[PDB]
Amino acid sequence: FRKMAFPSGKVEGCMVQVTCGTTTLNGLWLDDVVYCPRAVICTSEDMLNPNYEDLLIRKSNHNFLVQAGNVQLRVIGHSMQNCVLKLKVDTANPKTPKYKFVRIQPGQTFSVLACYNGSPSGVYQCAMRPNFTIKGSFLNGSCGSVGFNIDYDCVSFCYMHHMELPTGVHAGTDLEGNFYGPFVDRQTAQAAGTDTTITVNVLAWLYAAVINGDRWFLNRFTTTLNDFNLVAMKYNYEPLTQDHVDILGPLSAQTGIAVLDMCASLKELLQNGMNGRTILGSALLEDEFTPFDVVRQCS
Amino acid sequence: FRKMAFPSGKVEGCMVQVTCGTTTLNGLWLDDVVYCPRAVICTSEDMLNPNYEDLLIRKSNHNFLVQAGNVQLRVIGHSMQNCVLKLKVDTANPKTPKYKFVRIQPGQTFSVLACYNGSPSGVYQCAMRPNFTIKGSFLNGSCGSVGFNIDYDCVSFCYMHHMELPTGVHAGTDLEGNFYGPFVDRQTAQAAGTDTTITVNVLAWLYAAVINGDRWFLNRFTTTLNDFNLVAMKYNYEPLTQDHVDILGPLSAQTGIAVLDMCASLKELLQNGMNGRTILGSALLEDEFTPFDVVRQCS
Repeated sequence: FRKMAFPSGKVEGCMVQVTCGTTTLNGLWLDDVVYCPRAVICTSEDMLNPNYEDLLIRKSNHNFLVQAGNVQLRVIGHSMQNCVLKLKVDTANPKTPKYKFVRIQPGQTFSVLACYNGSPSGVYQCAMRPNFTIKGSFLNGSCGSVGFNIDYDCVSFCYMHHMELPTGVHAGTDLEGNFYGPFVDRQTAQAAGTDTTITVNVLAWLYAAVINGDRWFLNRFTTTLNDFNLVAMKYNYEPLTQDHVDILGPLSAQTGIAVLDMCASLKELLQNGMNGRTILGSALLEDEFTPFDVVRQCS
Repeated sequence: FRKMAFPSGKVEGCMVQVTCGTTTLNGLWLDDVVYCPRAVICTSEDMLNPNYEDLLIRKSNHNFLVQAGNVQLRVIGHSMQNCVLKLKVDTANPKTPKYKFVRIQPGQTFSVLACYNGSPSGVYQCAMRPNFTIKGSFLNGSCGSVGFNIDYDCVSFCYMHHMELPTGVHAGTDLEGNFYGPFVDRQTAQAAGTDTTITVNVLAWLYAAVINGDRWFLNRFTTTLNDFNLVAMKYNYEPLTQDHVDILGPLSAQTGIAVLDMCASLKELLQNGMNGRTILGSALLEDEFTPFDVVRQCS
């Protein structure tokens, strides 16, 4: 039961360094476009109350230094899309993989290739919390690192790191520059909402327990989806959506245990204790394995 | 504070598929040699009691099918070094990185690139247990996957996966073909020695907890090295050497907490337990981060 990241090679060849003035961060080089956080055009003084439209007007193509390692790529156009800058460069990246941009839902997991100054440093797996933050490990110069999933031959880019919040959590955007959650890219007072437990992922973990023969928690009861959702909220668990019920389908089929029967088992675990017993060796429930993460064990 | 794996791109470009008869597994292609576990020449019947010298003399070059994606490599020659087969091929790998073969010690960590049929599937960080096994995620066909660290420009290969033990833990060799631990590449029931907890790594992880604002376990007391070691061995923890104390120095310096002071906190956790409290979100004492791993992620 390890947290497995996707192999990073396809993303490593797309990482570059973007500098404006003295501010350097990471960018993503796909075909002849470099994507990076628009905060790169800010001085430390600008960040307090930036006017990005104004700041960008006073920038030319020749104010941007884009580097692949030590090699400069000339910028031949620039535009702003929401909170990301798009820099058109003179060279199409020969390492561009098949890719697509995806906006994920809270609870989904992805790998993050943590980079400093365009140089890949490490890969880890994380989940998007329901309060749209990530409990992760990339402060200090990691702005612009991206999160991704690999869907056969295709890299789905889903996250671009922008900043750290006061409580140590990280916030960012999708690759269209739209923030996940109610945050803005300025050094102002910002707080995330209260974190909740990702119910669909706890269910995926209970199915994984059953698949491996750990099944003491199954009970003889069932529940309705509405009954379960109203009880879940009293324990700071996320309510289930119809999409969550659908993505648990393969695990329900594999084990023969209906989704709502498993909800009834979890509900009893929430009201009573776990009676000192473990599940998959753990006294705590895990909520950062998705249904798809779990099926990466049967295959 | 997550488990961070090394970027896998330099190793992904070296993975190939190797087939002999009906047996297919993963190989590592560096320069003009493919390294893979010698068990690839065995049938199901051979693995009961393989005489590897005899089996190899009975094979010819064309009995070996090597595939790098869709390109088939021609085998020129073949030789055995301990438990690894070295297949010479007529083409060098142009994506060969700067590399070294190293034998690691228990307690040290590395990244594993899990592959199936020569295709990279996931990357994760693990530790070599004191009993020379690794607790990992290896399904059928994962044989021949490698473990590695990266030192700037250099990939240090330290592990090649060979077999799963009846308890689910994994066993393998270095890249010279010598097993880690008292295991043999034969299909017979094999147990490992008793495992122990890697004390210096637990201490590193407690420093990480402190760095990250998790301090409930600290106390004002101190202990001596020998008095700590007496308690450690009682609880199946590795004893602490003076070398271990030196390696923890940078963490001691950054937190203002002397090593023997932290040892006194660990001793209390060993004796009283954690009593339903968590550290860095975990209910168990984590021992698969080295002091270097913690320093790398906390500076």
